[PDB]
Amino acid sequence: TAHSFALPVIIFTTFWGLIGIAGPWFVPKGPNRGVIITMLVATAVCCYLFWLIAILAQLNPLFGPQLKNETIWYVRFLWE
Amino acid sequence: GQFRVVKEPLGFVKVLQWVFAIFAFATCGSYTGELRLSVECANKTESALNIEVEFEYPFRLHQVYFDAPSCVKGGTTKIFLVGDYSSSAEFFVTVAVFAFLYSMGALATYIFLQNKYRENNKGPMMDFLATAVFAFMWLVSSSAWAKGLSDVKMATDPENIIKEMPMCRQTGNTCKELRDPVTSGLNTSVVFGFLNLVLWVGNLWFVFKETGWA
Amino acid sequence: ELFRSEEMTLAQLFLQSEAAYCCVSELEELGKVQFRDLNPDVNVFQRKFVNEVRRCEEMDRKLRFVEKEIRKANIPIMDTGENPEVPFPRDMIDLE
Amino acid sequence: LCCGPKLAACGIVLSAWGVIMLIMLGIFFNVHSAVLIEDVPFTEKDFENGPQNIYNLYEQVSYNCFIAAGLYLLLGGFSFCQVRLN
Amino acid sequence: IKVRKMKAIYHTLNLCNIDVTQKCLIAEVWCPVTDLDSIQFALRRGTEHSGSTVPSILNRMQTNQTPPTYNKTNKFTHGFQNIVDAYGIGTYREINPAPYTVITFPFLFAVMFGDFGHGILMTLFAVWMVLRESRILSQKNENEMFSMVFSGRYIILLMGLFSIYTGLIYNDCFSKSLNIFGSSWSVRPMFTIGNWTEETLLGSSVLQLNPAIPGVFGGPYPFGIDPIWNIATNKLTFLNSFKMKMSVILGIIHMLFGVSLSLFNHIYFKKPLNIYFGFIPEIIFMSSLFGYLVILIFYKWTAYDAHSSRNAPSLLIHFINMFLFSYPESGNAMLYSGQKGIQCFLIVVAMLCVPWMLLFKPLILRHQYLRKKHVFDFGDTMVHQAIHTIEYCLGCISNTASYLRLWALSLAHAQLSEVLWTMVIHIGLHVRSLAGGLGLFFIFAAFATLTVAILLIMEGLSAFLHALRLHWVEFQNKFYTGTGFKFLPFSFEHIR
Amino acid sequence: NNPEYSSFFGVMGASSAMVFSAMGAAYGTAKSGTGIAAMSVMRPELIMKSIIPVVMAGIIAIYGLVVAVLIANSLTDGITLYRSFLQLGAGLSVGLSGLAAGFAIGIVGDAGVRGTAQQPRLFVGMILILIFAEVLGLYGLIVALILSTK
Ligand SMILES: CCCCCCCCCCCCCCCCCC(=O)OC[C@H](COP(=O)([O-])OCC[N+](C)(C)C)OC(=O)CCCCCCCCCCCCCCCCC
Ligand SMILES: CCCCCCCCCCCCCCCCCCCC(=O)O[C@H](COC(=O)CCCCCCCCCCCCCC)COP(=O)(O)OCCN
Ligand SMILES: CCCCCCCCCCCCCCCCCCCC(=O)O[C@H](COC(=O)CCCCCCCCCCCCCC)COP(=O)(O)OCCN
Ligand SMILES: CCCCCCCCCCCCCCCCCCCC(=O)O[C@H](COC(=O)CCCCCCCCCCCCCC)COP(=O)(O)OCCN
Ligand SMILES: CCCCCCCCCCCCCCCCCC(=O)OC[C@@H](O)COP(=O)(O)OCC[N+](C)(C)C
Ligand SMILES: *[C@@H]1O[C@H](CO)[C@@H](O)[C@H](O)[C@H]1NC(C)=O
Repeated sequence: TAHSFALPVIIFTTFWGLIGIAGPWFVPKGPNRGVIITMLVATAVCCYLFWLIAILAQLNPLFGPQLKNETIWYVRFLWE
Repeated sequence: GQFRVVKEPLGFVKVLQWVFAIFAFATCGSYTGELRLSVECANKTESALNIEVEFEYPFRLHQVYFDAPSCVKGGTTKIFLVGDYSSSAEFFVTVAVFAFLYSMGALATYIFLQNKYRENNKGPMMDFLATAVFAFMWLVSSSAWAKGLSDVKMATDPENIIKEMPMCRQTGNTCKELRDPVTSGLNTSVVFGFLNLVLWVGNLWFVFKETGWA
Repeated sequence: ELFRSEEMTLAQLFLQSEAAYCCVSELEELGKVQFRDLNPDVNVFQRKFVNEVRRCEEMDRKLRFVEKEIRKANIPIMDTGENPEVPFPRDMIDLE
Repeated sequence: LCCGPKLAACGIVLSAWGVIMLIMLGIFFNVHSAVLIEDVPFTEKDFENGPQNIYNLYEQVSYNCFIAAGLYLLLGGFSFCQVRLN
Repeated sequence: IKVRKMKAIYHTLNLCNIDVTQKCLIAEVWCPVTDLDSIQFALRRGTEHSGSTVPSILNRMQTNQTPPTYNKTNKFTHGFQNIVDAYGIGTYREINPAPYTVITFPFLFAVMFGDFGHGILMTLFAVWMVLRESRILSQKNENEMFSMVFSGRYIILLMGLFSIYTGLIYNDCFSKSLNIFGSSWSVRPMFTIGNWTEETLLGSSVLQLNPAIPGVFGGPYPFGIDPIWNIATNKLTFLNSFKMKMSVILGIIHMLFGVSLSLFNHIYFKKPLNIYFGFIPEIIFMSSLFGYLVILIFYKWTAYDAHSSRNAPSLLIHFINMFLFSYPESGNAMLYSGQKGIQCFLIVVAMLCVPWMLLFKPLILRHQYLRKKHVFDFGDTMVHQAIHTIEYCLGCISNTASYLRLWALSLAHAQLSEVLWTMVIHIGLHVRSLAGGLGLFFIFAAFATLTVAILLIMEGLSAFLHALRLHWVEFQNKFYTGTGFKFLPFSFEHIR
Repeated sequence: NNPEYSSFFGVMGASSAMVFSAMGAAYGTAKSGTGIAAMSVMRPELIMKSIIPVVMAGIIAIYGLVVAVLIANSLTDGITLYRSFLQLGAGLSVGLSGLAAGFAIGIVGDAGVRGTAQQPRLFVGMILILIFAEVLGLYGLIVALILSTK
C-alpha cells in the first residue's frame, strides 16, 4: 500500500483549481452571477485548504499509530 | 416476441455481448489457484518437503499465508504473499456483470418492447450513452486486468516467493517448486475482456446509426 | 448585488391631494419606497389623518371580532390569494 | 391501531435510518472491516491458530445487524400502514 | 387585507406634509437610484387611476443624511444576510460580508461539526425542508425554534454539505472511519524488517508502530485522515496536533482575508490615510507575526520526517522564543538557517507597526485640520488611536487563540460521538449469541435518539453559534463597522 | 515496583469528573427550573423553548460522564503515578469546569427565561450567552481529553 504524493496532489489541485478558476467563467449570466462566482471560489479555496492541511499533516509522520496487540494481530492478516 | 430483432445485426451484437463478459465472469470469478513448494534445510529432519497454498479469484494475495520452515530449531515462520490486485480484478468482474445485466435487459426489451425502445429515438440515445460508458469502462478494465494478471503471475511465482523467502539466505537450505497456477483461465479472461471491448466499440457505431446521428 | 449596499438617494415628491392616496397605494404595492416623518413637531396621535386611522382601527377591530366568532364556530376561513387595493374613493362608507 | 401522525413520521424516519445504517454496518462486518474489530465479541482463544475464528464472529455480528435491519423494516412497514390509515 | 392596507396607507400619508404649507402633498423618501424610473411609472399609474389631470412630480436632491443599508436579499441569501446583520446592519456601501459568509460560515461550522454520517443526516433534513418549504410556508405555526430553523433551511443545507466534506476529510462516519483507498500503514514490515515476533505481541499490551523502518508508512493517505488512526490508541496524540494546526491556519487566513476586505473598504471610501496607516501596518503586523506561523507549520510538515524525529523542534516553543528574543544555545535546534536573523527582523517590523498605526495618523490629522485652515482635539484623537492600536494588537493574539475553538469543538464532537457509539451500540454489537440481533433493535433506537439529540441538535447548535461568533468578531472586526440602518420600505407585508 | 496507592488519584479523578459536573448540571437545572416555573404562570407557551438551559446543564453532565468513563476504563492494577495523576488532573479540569459552566448556565438561564417572558427578542441573546457558558465546560473536557491520553 504505497500512496504516492503525486497522483493525489495533482488530481485534487487540478480539480479544485478548475472549480475555483474556470467555473466563474462558465456560470450563466444573471442576477446571481456574482454570488455564485463567490461561492465557487470560496468553496474551492476552503475545501482545497482543508484537504491540503490533512494530506500534509499525514505526510512525513514523526511517529506511527499505536495499535492494541489484538488489532495488530488481526491487521497483519487482513490489511496489506 | 420480436425474434427478428435478435436475429438482426444489432440483436446479434447484443447476444454476443451477453455471452461475452459472462464467459469472463465465469472464467475470473470462479478462478482458484494452488501453489506447491518444498524446502530442505541444512538438517533434513527440519525440511519442509511439501507446502501447499491456495488462493481465490479476488487476488487478495496479501491475506494468503503459510508457515514456511525456518531451518533453525525446526520452527516455522508465517509468510504472506505480496500485494493484491482486487482493485482491478473486482472492478473488471463488476464491469462484466453490469454488462451482462444490461445485455439481458436490452435483449428482453428488443424481444418484447422493441417499438417502445425505438420510439422517438430516446431509447437509441440511452443505448448510445450506455455504449460510450461501457466502451470507456472496458478500455480501462482490459488494461487493468492485463496488468493484474501479469503482476499476479509475478507475485504467485514460486521463483519470486523463494527469492523473497529468507530461507535461501541460510547455509545448506534449498528451496524448490512443485507446481504452478493455471494461467489459462486468466489469459482467457483477458482475451474475453479485449473481445468485449472490441464488441462495445463496434456497437458504438451501430448505436449511432440507429439513433440517426450518423 | 450582494457585494455592497445599493446606491441610495433621497427624493421628494409633489403630488396633488386628490391623487395622493392612489399614488401612495401604488408605491406601497411597488415596495421600493421608504417614507419619513416630515411633521415630527406634532406627535403621531394628533396628525391630520388621525380620524381616518382611528376609523380604520375600529374597522380592524370589527373584523377581528367577526373572525373570532368564525373560529368559535367550526366554519373555515377561505384563502383566495387576491390582494385588492383599498378603494381610494370614499368606499370606506360602504365598507363600514 | 391508529396513532398520531407525528409518531408515525418519527417511526418511519427511524425505520429508514436503522435499515440503511444497519445494512451498511452488516455489509462492513461481513467484509471483515478492521475498523470494527473492537465490536467483534471474540475471546483469548480466538487468537490461537488463525483469523478464521474472528471472520466467523464478524459474520455472526453481521447477521445480528441484518436481523435488526429486518426488524426495523417491519417497524417501518407498520408505520407506513399507520400513515396510510391516517 | 383591504382594511389593513387602507390603515397603512393613511398612516403613511400622516407622515407627509399637510395643507398647513401647501394644498399639494409633499413626500420625502429614500429610493435606490435604479428604481427611480419605476417609481415614476408607478406615480403615472397613480395619476391615471385617480383621474387627476396634473401629474405628480419626483425630484432628486443632494443630501447629507446617512443613507440606509440595502442588500437586495435573495431567497438563498436571506439566511446568510440575516446571520451577518444580527451583529449590526452594515453601513452604507461598505464591503458586505454576506457573499463570503455564504461559504465560510458553513465551512467553519463543518470544520467543527465534521462528521460524514451526521452531515448526511443534516443534509437530508435540510433537503426535506427545502423540498417541502412551500407546504410549511403555507401551514404557518407559532413554533419559534422550528420557524428559525426553517428560515435557515439553506444555511442548514450548506452546513450539512460542508460537514459531509469535512467528515470525509477527517475520515469520520458515526465515529468510525472508512478506509476507501487503503491505509498507508502496513504492520508486516515490523515483523519482516523490524524486531518483532509473536513473543513481542504476547508481551506487549498496546505496543506501537514506527515509520522509520522502510515499508511501514507508504506515503500519505490520498484523501482525508488515514483510517488506521481510528483504531490506533495513539489517535488523539496525532489528531490533537493536526487539528490545532488546522484551526490556527484557517483562522489566520480568514483574518487576513478580512484585512484585505478592509483595504477594499478604505479604497472605495477614499481614505488613503487609512490605507497607508491602518491597513498596511495592520497587514504587515498580522502577516509577520502570525502568517509566519502558518508558514512555519507548513514548512515543518514538509521538512521533518521520522528519521529527523528526535531533533524536530516544537513550533510553540519557537514562537515563544521568537517573541521573547530567547533564542537559546541549548534545547531544540533552529528550524532553518538564518532563523535567528529572520525572526528578529520579523519581530522588529511587527513592533514598528505599532508606532506606525499610533503616532502617524493623529499627527497628520492634526496638521492638515488644525495648522491648515487656521472641533479638533489632539489629545482625544491620540487617545482614540492608542485605543484602536491596543485593541487591534491584542486582538490579533486573542483572535488567533480563539480560532482554536474550531479544534476544541471538533475534538469534542468526535469524542462525544465515539463515546456514544462505544457505550450504546457496542453493547448491541458485542454479543456472540444471534439473539443480539433483536437487542440491536432497541439499542440502535437509543443510539439514533441520542445522536439526534445530543449531537445533531445541541452540538450542531453550539458549532453553528461558534462559527457565528468567529464571523462576527474574529473575521469581521478587520473590515466591518455595522453602524448603518436597515432599509425598512413601505412594502405591504399585511399579506400575513 | 509502583506504590500500591498509585490508583487512588486516578479513581478520584474519575469520581471528581462525575461528581463536580453533576453538581454544576444540578445547579443549572435547578436555577433554570426555578426561572421556568416563575415565568410559566403568565406565559405557558414558552416552557418548551425555555427548557434549553436545562438541556445545556445536561450537556455539562454528559461531558463529566464521558471523562469519568474514560478514566474509569483506563484505570489498571499497575497504573503508574504518572498516569494516575494525569487522570487526576483531567478529572479536576472537567469537574471544576463543568461546575463553573453549570453555575453560569443556571444563572444566565434563570435571568433569560424571565427576560424572554417579558421581551421576546431576548431569547436569542440568552442562547448566545448560554453557548459560551457551556463551551467553558467544553474547554475543561478538551483539556481532560488531552491529559488522560497524554
Ligand atoms: C434531524 C435533526 C437534524 C439537525 C437539524 C438541526 C441542526 C442544528 C443547528 C440548527 C440551528 C438553527 C439556528 C439557525 C437558523 C436561523 C438563522 C436564520 O436564517 O434566521 C434568521 C433569524 C430568524 O429569522 P427572522 O425572523 O429574523 O427573518 C428576518 C425577518 N425580518 C427581516 C422581517 C426581520 O434572524 C435572526 O434573528 C438572526 C440571528 C440568528 C441566530 C441563531 C440563534 C440560535 C437559534 C436556535 C434555534 C433553536 C435550536 C434548535 C432546536 C431544535 C428543536 C426544534
Ligand atoms: C491562501 C488561501 C486564501 C486565498 C483567498 C484569496 C485568493 C482568492 C480570491 C482572490 C480574488 C478573486 C477575484 C476577485 C473578484 C474580481 C472581479 C471579477 C471576478 C469575476 O470574474 O466575476 C465577476 C463577479 O465577481 C464577484 O461577484 C466577486 C467575486 C469575488 C471572488 C473572491 C471571493 C472569495 C474569496 C474568499 C476565499 C474564502 C475564504 C478563505 C478562508 C463577474 O463580473 P460581474 O458581471 O458580476 O461584475 C462584478 C459585479 N457584479
Ligand atoms: C459533499 C461534498 C461537497 C461539499 C462542498 C460543496 C457544497 C456546495 C453548496 C452549494 C450547493 C447548494 C446551493 C443551493 C441549492 C438550492 C437553490 C436555492 C435557490 C437558488 O437557485 O439560489 C440562487 C443562488 O444560487 C444558487 O442557488 C447557487 C447554485 C450554484 C452554486 C455553485 C457552487 C457550488 C459549490 C462548488 C462546486 C461544487 C463542489 C463540490 C463538488 C438564487 O436564488 P433564486 O433565484 O432561486 O431565488 C428565488 C427567489 N428569489
Ligand atoms: C495578504 C497576505 C499577507 C502575507 C501572508 C503570508 C505571511 C508572511 C510572513 C512573513 C513573510 C514570509 C515569511 C518570512 C520568514 C521566513 C520563512 C522561512 C520558511 C522556511 O522554513 O523556509 C526554509 C528556510 O528557507 C531558506 O533556507 C531560505 C532562507 C530563509 C528564508 C528567506 C525568506 C523567504 C521568504 C521571502 C518573503 C516572502 C513573502 C511572503 C508574503 C526552507 O529552507 P530549507 O528547508 O531548504 O533550508 C533548511 C536548511 N538550511
Ligand atoms: C437517516 C438517513 C440515513 C443515514 C445514513 C448513515 C449511513 C452510515 C453507514 C455507516 C455506519 C457505520 C460506519 C462503519 C464504517 C467502517 C466500514 C469500513 O471500514 O468500510 C470499508 C471496509 O468494509 C473495507 O475496509 P477493510 O476490510 O478494513 O480493508 C479493505 C479495504 N480496501 C480493499 C480498500 C483496502
Ligand atoms: C532490533 O530492534 C531494533 C529496535 O527496533 C531495530 O532497529 C533493529 O533493526 C532490530 N534488529 C534486528 C531485527 O536484527
